Amino acid sequence: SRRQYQEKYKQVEQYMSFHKLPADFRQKIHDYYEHRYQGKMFDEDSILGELNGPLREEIVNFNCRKLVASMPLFANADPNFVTAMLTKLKFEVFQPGDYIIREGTIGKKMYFIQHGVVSVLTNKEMKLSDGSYFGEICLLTRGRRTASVRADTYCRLYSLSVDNFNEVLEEYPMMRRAFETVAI
Amino acid sequence: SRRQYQEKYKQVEQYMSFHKLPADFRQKIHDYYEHRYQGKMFDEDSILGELNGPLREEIVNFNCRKLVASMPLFANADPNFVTAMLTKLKFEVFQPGDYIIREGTIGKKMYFIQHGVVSVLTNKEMKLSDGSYFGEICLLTRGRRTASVRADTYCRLYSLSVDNFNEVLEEYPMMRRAFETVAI
Amino acid sequence: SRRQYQEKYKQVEQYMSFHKLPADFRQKIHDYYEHRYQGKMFDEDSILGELNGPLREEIVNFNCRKLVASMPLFANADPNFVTAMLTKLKFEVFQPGDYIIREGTIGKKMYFIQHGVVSVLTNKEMKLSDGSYFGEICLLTRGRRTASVRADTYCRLYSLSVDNFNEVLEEYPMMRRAFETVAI
Amino acid sequence: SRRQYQEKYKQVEQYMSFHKLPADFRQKIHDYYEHRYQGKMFDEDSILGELNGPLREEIVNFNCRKLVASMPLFANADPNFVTAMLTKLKFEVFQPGDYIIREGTIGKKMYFIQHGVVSVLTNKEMKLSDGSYFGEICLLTRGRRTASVRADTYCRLYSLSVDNFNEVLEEYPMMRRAFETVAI
Ligand SMILES: [Br-]
Ligand SMILES: [Br-]
Ligand SMILES: [Br-]
Ligand SMILES: [Br-]
Ligand SMILES: [Br-]
Ligand SMILES: [Br-]
Ligand SMILES: [Br-]
Ligand SMILES: [Br-]
Ligand SMILES: [Br-]
Ligand SMILES: [Br-]
Ligand SMILES: [Br-]
Ligand SMILES: [Br-]
Ligand SMILES: [Br-]
Ligand SMILES: [Br-]
Ligand SMILES: [Br-]
Ligand SMILES: [Br-]
Ligand SMILES: [Br-]
Ligand SMILES: [Br-]
Ligand SMILES: [Br-]
Ligand SMILES: [Br-]
Repeated sequence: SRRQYQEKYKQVEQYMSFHKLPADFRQKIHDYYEHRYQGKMFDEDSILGELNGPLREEIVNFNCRKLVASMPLFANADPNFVTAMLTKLKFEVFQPGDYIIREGTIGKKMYFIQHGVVSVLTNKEMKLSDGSYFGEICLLTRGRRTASVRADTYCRLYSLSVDNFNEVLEEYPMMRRAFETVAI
Repeated sequence: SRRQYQEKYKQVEQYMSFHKLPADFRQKIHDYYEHRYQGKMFDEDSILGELNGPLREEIVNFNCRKLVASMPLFANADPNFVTAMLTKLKFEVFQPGDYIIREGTIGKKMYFIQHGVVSVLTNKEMKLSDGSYFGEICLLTRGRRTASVRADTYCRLYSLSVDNFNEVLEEYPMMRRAFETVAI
Repeated sequence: SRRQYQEKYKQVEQYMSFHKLPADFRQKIHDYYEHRYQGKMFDEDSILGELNGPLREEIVNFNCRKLVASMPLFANADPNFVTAMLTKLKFEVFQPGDYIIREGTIGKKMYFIQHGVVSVLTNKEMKLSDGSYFGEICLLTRGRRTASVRADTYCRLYSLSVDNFNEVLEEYPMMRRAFETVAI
Repeated sequence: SRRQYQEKYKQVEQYMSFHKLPADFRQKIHDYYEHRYQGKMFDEDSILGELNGPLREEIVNFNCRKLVASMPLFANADPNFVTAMLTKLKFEVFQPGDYIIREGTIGKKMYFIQHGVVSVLTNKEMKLSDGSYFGEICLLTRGRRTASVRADTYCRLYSLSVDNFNEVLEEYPMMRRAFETVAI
């Protein structure tokens, strides 16, 4: 459990040292691991692959209980739509200053905010926090990123690929409007 | 052998504890592992990948000897059709109350019952047990699940994906009628 | 090295015991491992992935030196055609009585004989040994297996998938005739 | 760290011995490992998979700082184009005499020179060193390799697949001209 973490990070330390990365850079990497993994590390994909559909769906719904509550997207949504969304989400942690999205680039994923603050820059800046999502526009229109999104504070986010976005909207077509009104 | 199981489950215990899952939930997970793996755990895909075609086909035919005997589907079927089916099946264990299939959703797999009882709900309920299969309709018509299937008792089932379903019917086209009459 | 083998086979022994396979069956599996791996076991794909193109190509050409010499297919062929073929081949070992190919089934691979004897049955039987290949017909015509091929003796064979077969013929189009005359 | 290397190479030694490779060949393999891995070995793909987008992009930009400086390709290029290119590059080491590219074959990748000298042979020979790239022609025209490229000295190169080449040019279409003028 905690042994896996310390061993994995030692390898990371050796990697950074082998490539002679700068001190401050190694400190940034260190902080990332602590914030992201919290001293413990699991082969989740492996543990979840041992379970069945129902169990996996129960675990995701529980782990994301807080996130689902903050999101109006699931305001009064179909519980199965919620599950279809959650099971396809990928947990990611961002650091202050990080460029989550860069304007003019091809977008292949959107983000759901669990906890943290991001600045949307296209024009003047704008703030988005817990509950809200961003990066859905290019997913609907297939165009380029309509803005850059720099991380303001430590951000605990859940991303969704364009493929998974579309696969979920293939099963719940009318839930597409929710994303459209936010972007329209 | 048994060491792999206990080690894998300890990681599972740590995972559940790390995510502060409720007690009763951890008990449900515990029961699943015992029913599904039975105290022993093997990297089957790995062991089978070391063998050859014939050996793998012999093992599947033997391991599923009981299942093949209960199924009328293989009533008087071509032994090679049986093998083509077995090699593509995925063993799964379900718990009482579990939703194996949910009505109105996109279906991507069907199920063959080795041992257990399921309730088919669309209308009044219906029971299906050893030997029978379910979830084939959307696989033939490509529509939505025509009913929900909640697990009544511990169910030891073998699933078949739509792709594998079609791949097998590409090699044994006339065996498609068997599935159709059950659903017609 | 040899430790990896003994450990891997112990897991295999536990697997067979867990599934209560018959004695004679466990003996057949045992003989397979000894003939196929010869007491030593390597993560080849892993070792080869650490090397570069040239090294990997040198190793395959050396390991298959004997096989290339027995094959008229490479009679006076382009050395690069030989390499293109070798790098895509998969080493397989078959036991006496084994059905390598079954008539009327969809074929997805052909075989090159390094050492051993096979019986081609469609009509009366026919024998093929070192140097010769079989199962190319359905690969050229895309039809069904034109015959069954039961292993007569321990067979050390190298298989080639239909995809790899075609990919190699895309780069060496005229080498297709060699396969055609054998099947014509 | 260094333990992983020595253990991995011992397996390599056993592999070479198991296949009775010649002495000089085993010496060539030995030299490759030392030049390529430098006594240390990391599961990079694994370490990088634990990080996030930004961190991974920072690491690649730093590790390839020297390579980016030697390349005119990035003369005054968009920093994001540089990143898009770097993240898709695969580090490879070649030995003196090695055939990196063979004339008349289907090309599926191009190469960027970090350090070393190659001979381009189609006609008389030609030398290319640090900063320059080669093998882009067939990537633009989809034809066959217009020349062979034998490694003159130890070459530390970064390859780019045709798919990744095109994916990067889909996001930075006008950067295609840079490759064209070099090949025109
Ligand atoms: Br946005
Ligand atoms: Br966007
Ligand atoms: Br913060
Ligand atoms: Br955080
Ligand atoms: Br809907
Ligand atoms: Br049904
Ligand atoms: Br259905
Ligand atoms: Br029960
Ligand atoms: Br059970
Ligand atoms: Br049929
Ligand atoms: Br034949
Ligand atoms: Br054939
Ligand atoms: Br024999
Ligand atoms: Br043998
Ligand atoms: Br040719
Ligand atoms: Br060139
Ligand atoms: Br070229
Ligand atoms: Br040199
Ligand atoms: Br070097
Ligand atoms: Br551009």
